[PDB]
Amino acid sequence: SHRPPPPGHRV
Amino acid sequence: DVMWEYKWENTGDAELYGPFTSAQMQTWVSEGYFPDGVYCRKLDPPGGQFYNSKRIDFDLYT
Repeated sequence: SHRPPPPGHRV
Repeated sequence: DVMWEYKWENTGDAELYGPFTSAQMQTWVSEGYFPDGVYCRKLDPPGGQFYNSKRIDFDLYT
């Protein structure tokens, strides 16, 4: 069901 | 299955991601991760007339 954070992002 | 790439920006240098299955893409794209949409495009072939995820219909593939 759940899923990990997608690439790219920005923090 | 059918994977779909995704690019945050619309440049030729921007980050190139989205090598996941349409299923995984639909989740992120539907989950709300992309409130503005991303440069979605089928991995194969590599390099084409990209299209905003908000302009694609994954429902007509899965």
